[PDB]
Order: sequence, then structure tokens, then C-alpha cells
Amino acid sequence: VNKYTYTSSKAMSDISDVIGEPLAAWDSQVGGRVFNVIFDGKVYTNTYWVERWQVPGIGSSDGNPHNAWKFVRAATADEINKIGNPTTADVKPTENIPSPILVEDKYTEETYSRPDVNFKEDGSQGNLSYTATRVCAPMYNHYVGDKTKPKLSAYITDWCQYDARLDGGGSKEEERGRGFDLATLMQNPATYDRLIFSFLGICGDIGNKSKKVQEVWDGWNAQAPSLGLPQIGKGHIVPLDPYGDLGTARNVGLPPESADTSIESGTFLPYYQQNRAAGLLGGLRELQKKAHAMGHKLDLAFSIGGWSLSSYFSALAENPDERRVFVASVVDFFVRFPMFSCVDIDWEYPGGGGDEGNISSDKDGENYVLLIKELRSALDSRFGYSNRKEISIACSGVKAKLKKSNIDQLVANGLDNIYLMSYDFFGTIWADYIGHHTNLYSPKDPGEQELFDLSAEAAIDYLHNELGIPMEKIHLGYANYGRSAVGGDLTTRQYTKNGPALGTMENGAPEFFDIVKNYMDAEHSLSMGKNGFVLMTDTNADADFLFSEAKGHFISLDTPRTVKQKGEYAAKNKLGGVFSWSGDQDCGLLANAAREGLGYVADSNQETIDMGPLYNPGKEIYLKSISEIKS
Amino acid sequence: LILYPVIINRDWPIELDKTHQGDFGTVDDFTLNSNYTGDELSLYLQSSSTYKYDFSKSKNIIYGIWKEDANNNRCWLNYKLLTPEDYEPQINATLVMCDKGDVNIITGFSLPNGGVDAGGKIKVTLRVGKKLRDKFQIKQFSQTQY
Repeated sequence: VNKYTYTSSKAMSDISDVIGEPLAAWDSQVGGRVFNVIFDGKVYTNTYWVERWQVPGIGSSDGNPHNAWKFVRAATADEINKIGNPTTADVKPTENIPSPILVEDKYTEETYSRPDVNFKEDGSQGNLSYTATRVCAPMYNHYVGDKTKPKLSAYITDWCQYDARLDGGGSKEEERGRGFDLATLMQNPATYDRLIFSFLGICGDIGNKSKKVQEVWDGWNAQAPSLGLPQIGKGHIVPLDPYGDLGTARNVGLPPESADTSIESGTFLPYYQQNRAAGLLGGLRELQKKAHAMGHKLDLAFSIGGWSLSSYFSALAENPDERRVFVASVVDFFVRFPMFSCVDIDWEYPGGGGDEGNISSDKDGENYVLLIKELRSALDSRFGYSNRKEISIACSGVKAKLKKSNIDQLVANGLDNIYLMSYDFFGTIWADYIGHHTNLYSPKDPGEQELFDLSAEAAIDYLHNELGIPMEKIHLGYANYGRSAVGGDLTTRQYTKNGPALGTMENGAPEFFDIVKNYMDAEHSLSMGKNGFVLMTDTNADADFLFSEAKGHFISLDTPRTVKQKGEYAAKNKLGGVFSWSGDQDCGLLANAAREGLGYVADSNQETIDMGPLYNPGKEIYLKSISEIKS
Repeated sequence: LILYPVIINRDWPIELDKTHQGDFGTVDDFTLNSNYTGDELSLYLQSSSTYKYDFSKSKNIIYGIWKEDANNNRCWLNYKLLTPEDYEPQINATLVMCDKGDVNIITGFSLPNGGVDAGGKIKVTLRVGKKLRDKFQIKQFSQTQY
């Protein structure tokens, strides 16, 4: 564990029981040692870790993100003379850089140079960047066992796979794609307690991508007779791309040995098992092996359904036997990959919502409850209690449709956990006004917090108070991308609708790591807006954001400080658990901060990198709520 | 130097002549994923010609891949009798023969009869039973061999 010492002295005659400490002016104090520094004639002790932006002045009953930088005013004028009393200051980014942060990518520079991309730091010549995640550094400190705190998790997805810039590419967005090697986390495993691969699917799904469903169903049905195995209809679960999952070596922390990447949908099927599992999923299995080599086993998991593949949920509803066959395929998958700690479902619309392709009825929620109970039953019928699985679903926070979800009966039917989608509240391309797509906290004037100012706390209170559900059964997290909006006016939150907005790959969805590259910095031990792009924070909702005047472009985003705020709240609550959505694109600094928000403590005096200076607030402002502005 | 036994390179069989003879285009219409698995051949191909056709005649045109020796038989079933909208059809096959002959496989588009064979055609001889070097050698230094 980390350890630190200090000392104090007195005359041989005088022994204070208290830690005597040199009386001095405040100036950029930091750390754990006692400080009684003086400022504005007052005398101030931060009885908590000290940070170079923390200020005792405001600190009199403030000065740390949680409590009073307490004070006395014992100092006399001649003390205020022998020590030149401070009365104001401003911490600056230091001149040096205590730690490297990232490395350039040849191909990303080439990308910017591409005559279609034409990307520029200001985005003037190019609104998108398609920046390779390879730019990133490992960036993970190390931490104590800290067993009591709620579990930590992260989401993971297939977009880890490819960027043909590694192969030259140069003509199309995926040639300018994204991806990273899990070797990263392998370097220091146990970075999380649980993981969730992206929602996969089933035969018969309805959405745009369904040609993939067709192809794989074909491959399966072709293989099945040759394997001497029964054919499958709709509702059977799909692996989507076994070639990615297993027919891989790059980005999956494993030598190219045995990577028969040639194998695919028409041929993988024998390999569709953990023992045989090459590529990504296998790599995960070995990662867990390493993890256990340490101890503290990860809950390896995934789910199915989700934003873009939910379409068949209604269709499968009220087809009980097909639903049975589907969950049969579920448990079969468990048998094929008993490695998994559990897996879950990503139904998203008891009442219709999201993409319209998710056809839906009213009864959907009820039927969903029913089938859910039936699933639970099937699982229990399958599993041995010594190895039991316990299921979770997310929730959308749609104040009404969440009610329509009948969480009460789901709990009564052994659905153990809930993960609140805490992000993208700001449907920036269509939303009426700019807002924080992920605000936990209620801004002032809750009069309009119905399709806006969607403080997750409101739903939280619904479940806790208005539904009695223990926090244990509910989980929350954060995502590693902000929103970006054209022409926004900070006073009115009005903004240029439809106008194309910043993303490396996804317009309107600025990507955290590349934001670290382009717009924000910390190399000088601080939270540092850079390249002329405004660093900013709102007092109304504890909101945090970024701006650029030349295109009135705004970005709402979580931050180290803001996810810290989040984790601290969740921790003070003792929520069921903490996680991060879209974990695929943070260096890990936000994870270190998340540990901090969890109160999860580091285990050594050494660091991968610092984190304290990342919690200075941005340019302070008060932003009126939508209701306040309209009123 | 001296060498080793003859050894099967247990991977994708290698190149041999394509014998391109398509009606409406060059060999470059074709694409071929030559490969192998578990002691048996596997390969996947596509010929980008369908959209050109006057499906009034070219409807249900035989599209696929089939081995043909001097018999030039049609003992295969991967023939995609293309719809007038099969603008980019994928044909996919595997084979299992002990004789590691560099067998010719006619592939692409053909009608069941009549000279009309709208689109790309090729008679690709594959090559199989390939090997690899292992380069180890004497050297001379002055008069003294090493």
C-alpha cells in the first residue's frame, strides 16, 4: 500500500500533542502533510489531501470538493507582516511536463492530410478526424483489494477490430477505422471487476443489419447437417462475426500462432467453444487466467439486444416456444463457454422508442416481464447454484417507459440487477436545446425535467423511493464521449440544429481520447483547455463542457472531475455497482478517477500518472435551466 | 547444399492459370479466396458481372464454381441461377479429393445451354501440394571450407 511520513520539531522544552506545523502564507500547497497556511489573514487547514488549485480563501468552509478547508483567524497584523499574507492567486499549468501522455500516429496525420478529411485542430477544414485509438498510452495506476466497495465494470465492443490504416487503407472511414489491443489492459489486469461485450443477437431480427443475420444463419444451417446437428430457426442467437471473435490475432493480445483467420461463418462452427476459442474471446479467457493468477476474478460477461438490434423483441414476444428455443440457445452458449460469469439482455423498449424499426405494442412490457420470468426459470433449471448466474438489464430513464418496465415484477422474478443508461440524454441532432446528455444532478427549476435536464437522480429516487428497489439491484456508469453542437449560444442553449458536429468518426459525439489529443490537456499537471478551445463548467447542474466561438460549437462531456463527482455520489449512496459504457476509448485515466470516485485506493506510492490536478473545475458559469430560460 | 523430404505446405493452395474466357469482361471481374482447412480445400469467389445482363435472356444464369477435367462435368450444385437483381452474388465451395492435382475449375457465369454465357468466365487451374524452402548451405573461406 502507499505510505507517507512527515515530521515536526519544537524546542526540547515544548511538546505539542498536536502536529505542530510551520505557520506560513498559503501558496500552491499540495499533498498529505499538515498545512496551517495563512491567507487573507485567516489561517487554513485542508484536513484532506491538498491540490495546487485548491484555495483556502473560498476554502474557509470549502476548498475541497466535499468539505471545509477549515480555518481560524489567530494571525495578528505583525504575523501578516513577518509572513506576507496572500489574498488572491491563480494556479497555472506548470512549464514542464511531469509525464508523457500519448504518442502521435503517422496514419492519423496522413488522415488529416487526406483531401476528403482535411482535418484540423479547429475542425475548420474537417469536421471529422477518424483518429486511431493507437495514439493512446496505457495510463492505469494500481490499487488495493478494497473488497467492500461496489463492483466496477466496463463495456467492450467489436469496434475494437479494425483500422485499415494499419494496412495503408486511406480511402474509406473504416480504412481510417478504430481499434485497440486488449493487451493494454492485460498489462495491468483486474482493471475492472466485470466486463460486458456488446449486445449480440438472434435469428429473425428485423433491423438494417439483418443481412448479417441471414448470412450467418445460412452458414449455420449449412454446417449443421455436416456436423450432424439440428437446424435452427428464428430466435436462435447469433455470434455476428466469429471470424472477428476468434479468427483474429492482431488487437487480441495473442501471437498469430494458430490464428486461422481464414475460418468464418461457414466454417467456424466446430470452433464455437471456449476450449477451441481462438482470437478475441479466447484472449479474454486467458486474460481472466492472468487475473486469477493475481486473484480477484473478473465477472466476464456480455449481453444481447440493445440500441440497434432490439427490433425482434416484440416479434419474439408471445411466441413462447420460440422464446424457449432461444433461451435454450442461451444456455447452450453457456455450456459452450462456461467461462462466463453471466450474460444478460439488452431489451430497450417496453413501450416503443429509439429506432422505429423496433416495432412494438403496449403489451410488450407485460409480455417481456412474462418471458423474463420464464427465462429466469430456464436458467435456474439449467444451473448449479454453486455456479449460478444472476441477470441484469439496463434501463433508459424514460420517466414513463421505465415505469412501463414493471421492474417490481422483474425483481420478483429474479432479475437481479439494473444498469442505468446515464448518457446521451442530449439527442443533439434533434434535441430542442443544448444540455448535458449525462447530468446526474437536478439543475435548479425542475419544472421542465421531462425531456430535458434529465438528472438521473430523479429516476434513481423513483426506484428507491417510488419503487423500494434496493440500490444493490441497480448500477450506474459513465461513457467516454461527449456531445458536440453547432452554433450554440451559452446564454440561451439554443443552437444550430442539423448543422454537422464534431466527431472523429461520429459527428456530434466527440471522442474522449482524441479530445485529450486535440482540445484538452494535462501535461502541465492541470485540467488544461488547449488550442484556443474553452474549458468550462456550470454551477446549476455541476455541468462540465467545452466551447469554440468561431463556429459556436459546444461540447457537453464528462471529465475526470465530473466522473469523480459521479463516483463520489454513487459511493456515498453505496449503489449496487459502477461501470463505464463505451470503455473502449479511454486511456484509463477516467478509470483511475473512477476508482477514486469509488474511493477505491491505490496500493503504492508510485504512479502510472497523477490524477489530482485533473479535478480543478473549468471556467465557472451559471447556466439557466431550459424551464428557467423559457420562463 | 542438401535438402529434405517433399512436404505439403499445409495452407492455402497456390496459383495456376485462370483461362479467362468471359463474355462481358476480363478476368478482373473475378475474385477468389483460395484456402484450405482440415486436409480439405475451401474456396470462395465472386464475379462482378450480373448487373450488365439483359435478364430477359440471362435470367437464372448459372453462376458458380465447378471442377472440370477433360470430362468438363457439372457434378456440383453451387450454381446460383441468378435473379435479375443478384448484382453481386457470392459463390462458395469446398472439395475433398486425395489426388492433389492442380485441378482446373471453371467458374463464373453461364447459361445452361446456348452460347450465351453473360458475364465473366474463367477456367482456373489451381495449384496444390505446394512446399517451401529451408535454405542451409556450405560456404568456402579461402581454401578452407566451412
